[PDB]
This record gives sequence, C-alpha cells and structure tokens, in this order.
Amino acid sequence: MKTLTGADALEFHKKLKERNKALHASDLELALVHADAVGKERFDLEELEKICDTSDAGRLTDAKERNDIYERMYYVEYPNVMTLKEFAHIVETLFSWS
Amino acid sequence: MKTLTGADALEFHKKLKERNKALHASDLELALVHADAVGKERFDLEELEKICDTSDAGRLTDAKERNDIYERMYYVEYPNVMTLKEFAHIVETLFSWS
Amino acid sequence: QRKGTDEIYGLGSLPSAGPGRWEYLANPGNWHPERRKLHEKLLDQARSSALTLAESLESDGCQPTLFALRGNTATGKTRIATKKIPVLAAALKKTAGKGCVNPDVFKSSLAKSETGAKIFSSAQVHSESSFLADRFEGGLRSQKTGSGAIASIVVDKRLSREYEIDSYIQLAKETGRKVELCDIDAPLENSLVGVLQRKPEGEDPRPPYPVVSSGFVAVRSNRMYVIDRFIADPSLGNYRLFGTAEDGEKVMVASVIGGEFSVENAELYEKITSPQLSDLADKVIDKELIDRLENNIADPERAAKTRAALEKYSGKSWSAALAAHSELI
Amino acid sequence: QRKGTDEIYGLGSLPSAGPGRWEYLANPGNWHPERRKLHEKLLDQARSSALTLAESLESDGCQPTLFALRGNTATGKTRIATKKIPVLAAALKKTAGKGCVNPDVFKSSLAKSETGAKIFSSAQVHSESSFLADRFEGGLRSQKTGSGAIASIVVDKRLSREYEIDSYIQLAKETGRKVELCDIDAPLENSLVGVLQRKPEGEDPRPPYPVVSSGFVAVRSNRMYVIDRFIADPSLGNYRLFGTAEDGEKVMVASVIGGEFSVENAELYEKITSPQLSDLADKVIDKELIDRLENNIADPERAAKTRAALEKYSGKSWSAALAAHSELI
Repeated sequence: MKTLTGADALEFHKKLKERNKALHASDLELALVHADAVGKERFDLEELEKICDTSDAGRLTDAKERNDIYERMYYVEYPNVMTLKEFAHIVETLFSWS
Repeated sequence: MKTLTGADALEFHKKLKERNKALHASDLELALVHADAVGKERFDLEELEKICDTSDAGRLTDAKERNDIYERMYYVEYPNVMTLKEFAHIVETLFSWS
Repeated sequence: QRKGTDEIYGLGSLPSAGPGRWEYLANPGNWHPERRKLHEKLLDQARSSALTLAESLESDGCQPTLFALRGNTATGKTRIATKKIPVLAAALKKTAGKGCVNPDVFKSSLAKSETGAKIFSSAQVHSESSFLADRFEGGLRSQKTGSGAIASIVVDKRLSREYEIDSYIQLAKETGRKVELCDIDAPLENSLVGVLQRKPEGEDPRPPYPVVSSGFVAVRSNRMYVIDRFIADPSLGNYRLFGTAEDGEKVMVASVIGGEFSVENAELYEKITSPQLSDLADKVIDKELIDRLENNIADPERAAKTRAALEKYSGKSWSAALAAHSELI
Repeated sequence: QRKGTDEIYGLGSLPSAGPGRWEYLANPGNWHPERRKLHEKLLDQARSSALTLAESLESDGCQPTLFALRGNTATGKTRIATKKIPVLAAALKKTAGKGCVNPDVFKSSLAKSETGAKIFSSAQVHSESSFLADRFEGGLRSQKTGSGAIASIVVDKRLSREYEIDSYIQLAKETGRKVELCDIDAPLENSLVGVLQRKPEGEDPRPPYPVVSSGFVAVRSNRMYVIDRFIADPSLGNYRLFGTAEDGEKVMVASVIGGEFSVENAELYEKITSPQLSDLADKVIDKELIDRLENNIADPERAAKTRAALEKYSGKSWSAALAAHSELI
C-alpha cells in the first residue's frame, strides 16, 4: 500500500499512540476488576521482591518502572495466577532466560 | 468462569464502555489520516443524499445519527472505496436488504 | 427487468423517498387492483398468525410483552427462541414460526405473486415487503386479544442501530408492553457460513456480503447502548445476551434481569461488544478454511451441511461466494 | 543437581542480589581457579571476534556505530541482518556470526565446561553467562580499533524494555557511536514455531513459553517509545521496523531514516505496536494447526522443518511443547 509520509505519517503515529495508550490502560483496569471478583491476591512489589529480584540484577532501578512491569504482568498477562507465590515461579523462569 | 455481579459487574461494564469508545473514536481518526493520504474523496452527506436515501425511509431522522452512520461506514468499514459514487452502490445494496 | 415490484405494480410515477415515495405507497389507489388485493390477503394472513401467537402467550400468563430478538443475520436466533424463551417457543409452534414482525415476512409471497413460482428476486420485492411489514407492525401497535388485553408481539429484526432500539422501546412504553429482549451474537464468519447454508428453495434471505458485514459491525458497536437502557430502567423489561463459544454453542454472556446486571462471561463480553475490524471479504474459501470450520463443529449433520455449503464455493472469496449465492432465485 | 554454575564454581557463600551477588561474582578470587581461567579464555575469544567485526566495519567506511537488533526470540533477526544491513552482513561472515553482545554467547561453552559434552542446562549456566556478557559489553564500551577509532559493536538482545533502550542510547551518546537499529517483529505463534525448530544440538536457546510470550508483549508494548527516540533526535541514528506478512516474508513497516519518519505499511504498524492479548499457552498443536501453518509457508525446506518440529509435539499445548523442548539438554 501507499507509504504514509510527512504530516500524515506523524499524525498516524500520534493517533496510534493514543489508541495503544488507551488500550494499555484499559487492559489493566479490566484485569483489576476481574482480579477483585475472583479473589486474586493483591499485587505487592515489596513482598514479591521478598522472593525474587525485580531489578534485572541492578539494570532496572527506576522503581516506577519496576512496579509497572511486574504489577501489569501479574494482572494483565497472568490473570489466572492467583497468588504472589505462584507468580514468583514465573518471574524466576523469566530471569533464567534472556 | 465466575460470573461478575453487583459492583464488579457494573465497573467492568463502565471500563469496557470507555475502552470501546476509545477504540470507536480511534478507528475513525486513523481511517481519516489514511483517507487523506490516498486521496479518498471527502465524505459529504448532502451530496451522498443526492444519490440515495440515508433516512431508512423516514426511520432515521436525527441528522447527527445519519451523519455518524454513513460517514463512519465510508471511512472505517470501506477504506478502499475511494469515491462517493462508488459508496453509493454499497448503500443501495444495504437498503435492498434487511 | 430489474425494476422493483413497487414500480411494476404501482400506478403512475414513483416519488423518490420520504415522505414522497412513502405516502404514495400507502394509498391503495396507487396500485393495480390485483396487487392491492394481494396486499390485503398477505396482511390478513400475517395478522391472523400474530393473533394466534398473542393468544397463546396470554393463555400462558404472559403480560403484554414486546419480545425482541436482536442480532445479526444467521446468528442462531431461531434456536435461541426455541431453547431460551420457553413461553415464546410454545406460541411459535402453533404458527410454525409465523406472526413475527420482520421486514422479510412477505418476500416469498410477493416474489411468487400467486403464480406458483418465484419470478421476482428478493431485491425486487424488498421495498414492497418492507412497506407491508410497516403496515403490519402499525396495526399490531394497539392490537387487542380476546380479553381486550394488549397483544404481545415478536420483533425479530437485526435491531442494530440506536434509533431502532429507541423506537421499539418507545412503542413498548406507549402501548403498555414489557420488553423482553434476547440479543444473540455470532462471529462474522459464522453468519457468512450460515448464509451460504440457506437454500434458495427455503424462505430465509440470502443477503450479499456487505449486508452481513455491516450488520455485524452495527450490532456489535451498538450493543452496550442497548444494555445501558435496561440497566437504567429496571421496569423496561429484561435483557439477555448470548454469545457463541469456540465449539459453536451459545452461552449467556451478560444479563439484566429484574433490574439486576450480571456478566456471566466477561471474556466474551469484552469481545462481542466491538467489531474487531481485523479483511474477510477477500478471504478465500479453500480446503484449509473448510477444514478449520469443520474442526469446531461436532454435530455430524451440521458439520456435513456446513461442508457442502462451503464446497460449492471452493476457491471463491467470501464476498464472491455470498454474491453468487445471493443471486440465485 | 540443579544449582547454577555460579553456586558450583563460586567460592564461599553467594550474596543474594544487587549489589550483593553482583560484586561477589566480579571478584575472580571468588571463583575456583579453573573457572576463573575459563572465564578469561571465553572473554578473550569473544573480544577477538568483536575486534574482527569492528575492523571489517571500519574498513568498509562505517563510522563508530552501535548496531542494535531489537526483537523477540526467533523473529528472524539473523536473516534481517544478512539481507538488510549489508555492511554488518559482511562483518558477520568473517566471524561466522560471533562477536555480538548477547546474554547467550557464553552459554554453550559454559555448559560444556571444556569437558567435550554439555552437562549443565541453559538455566544452570544463565547467570554465569550473563555475568560474562556484562564483562564483555563493559570492555567494548571504550574499545578502540587499530586506527584508534571507537569500535563499532553489535547488540542483539530482545531490547524490549524502555530502560534497556535508554541504556544503549546513553552508551552510544557517551561513547560517540551512532545507533543503527533494526526492529524485527513476528506473530507470537511464529516465535513459538521458531523455538520448536531450534535443535538441542544447536547453539540457539530453547526458552519455555512464558519467556517467549512475555517477550512478545514487552517488545510490542514498548515499540513506539523506541520510534519516538529516533523521531525526536535525528542525530541518534536510524531506525527501521520490519514486520511479517501472511506468507512469512518480512516487509518494512516503519522507518526513521535521516530524521525522516515514514510508515511503509500502516496496517501492520497498527497491528505490531500492540500485544493483541487475544490465550495461546493452552492451544493444542493438532493436525489442523500444523496444516494451517504449513498453508502459509511456500518454501519446501522451511515447510518441511516446520512440520517436523510441530509433529514431535502433536497433541500437546504450545506451553507443554515448549516446556518439553526446553528441558532437552
């Protein structure tokens, strides 16, 4: 198809960023409602960090990125994981690989 | 799965409405950018209404619904239709059926 | 020959649209007397069927109700009514399904024109059939049963759009009827398959692709508005939404029953409230697609009928296949 | 036996994480002398390979550059470099692909431990290999070629996350290198297929399902942030995004070249910038799925290898199949 260029490319990019940001926020909001309804354990970074390293061995230091990464993965990517313990397993797996 | 009830059901519904409204608006915004880039004829209800009936034979009277229906179908559902004439064809087809 | 029956059997020139064309058709002097008489006969039949439905429903203790079956073409509406609205299923058996408000009720009769064979296409008779459905619905509005009670009625249109939903709610409010609404969803491909399975010698319409696709978009996009109406007004009536699982079975997804809102399947609810704009028109029906659709049908009979319908259009896109299938008389 | 090599060959007790565990590993006295010497040997090899790459790149007139190959596991990164970065392809042929910064470069060597056969699993050697990759990358930072020019380097990690992207941009700015970034996307199922095709006797990692799925989500979600960096700073370098068409072919989707931003395929751009959260872990590999994937592969050799990889795990879910495939030594 025709390549978008100049102003049109930039505007497509801007609107697509807005769409994806709205979907990003929505995926988490919906996951939270669902999590509360099924009694999934509340996400707690501090307590999670007390069974695994959430820094990438010191790579990720920004705590607001550390929180966003794991909180969101817990709710959005693993809706069927019910406990922090069980999710522990998963994060361990993730850092065993690249 | 577990049925959502009470406050959770209502909150899921509220957030899902927001998501879909954001997707609804986004689908059109993106379609417009793309339409301008490929030189698709600008949607004009009045001129369209001068080759077909956009009222459902008097059922649809609210002009802001009439505009939304056909403008949006033109851009979002038929991105490859380039002209109002050609789209004319389509609307004619749609009202030939139920 | 492809002028519509409104042109062929209308006397004089045809005004072009509302409110010109509309009122011209409403005046019987504007039709050849034979067509006029055919109109009277079909309305009499349809009205007798509706009264039979309405009497069955009242005898079974149903208060004046507008039963509305919302949903795109070939989504499985007939089966939902049979299984999930037991009081209506009992009425419908007495009329063999007739008596419902549907812009397609009169089409086959008008297409045969009492000649014993179909000679007009669905598209040629559509405007006339829709004109009749409008007269039919008009007279049902204040129709009474034998107890003088308001007659319950059944509307099975697509009912996609907001203005359609609003008009039937207003009709129900104005005429003292509860709204009992079942909203039935299927994936678009299911509707396409369902349409290809409808045989020309049957009465169900065979619309071309854009009808089915635009119907799907509209029904999905405007679904939550309908649900909102029942959430907002517990006295409106009751709402149930049924979606289609992977295996083809219908399951309840959301409901507003007794003013109480519940989401029985939140995953499906998220899916079937949006048109998922990713297209299908150009997708080719090949061995793989047919094998894929067969893979999710377990009933031998349906699996076989699905296969035969699709094999007939093997190598064609969905659009070309429904086009060809639609053009059959 | 499943303690990691860091435990087995580390002397004394292991501190638990940054900055405890980290610095313990950095001190050679904390390893058995045999392991210490193996570390020195692998770094020497890796550094010689990188210098060969860097010399080829400079002779071909390339200014100091960080070539970054972003993208999830098994998305087709090696082929993109061969076809779409001709100056790098020429360097890589001289090292048979070695010399890149990759947390998996040292894994096979560490897993064999010079014994002639693999005796540790990928997971047992991961921390040690990542520790080495960190020392390797550390020494490349200010590495010079023979002209005293800053050495060009290749980073082929997933590079999904914002903090990773930021750190490599900062590295490039601090060391006077341009960033030349190719970002390569494939559908998740493609990566899963690609992983099942990787043979245990080969060197490419065989991660289990959650690695590949979480990698896919992260790479998609954080894609536009990366593009934003190049749009915002024309002097950063150049960006190209390649996506995968229905037939498996890679096509350019978006680019920032010479500070100029273009969208070569807007349909794919909309798709491959979001994780499309509808799941696959439980999907069963059966005849139909295999037939479906074969249907979109035309190359005889790839079609055959894809089929064999999948048939081995016929009847298993994607998750169980990658699990089993991962556990092979």
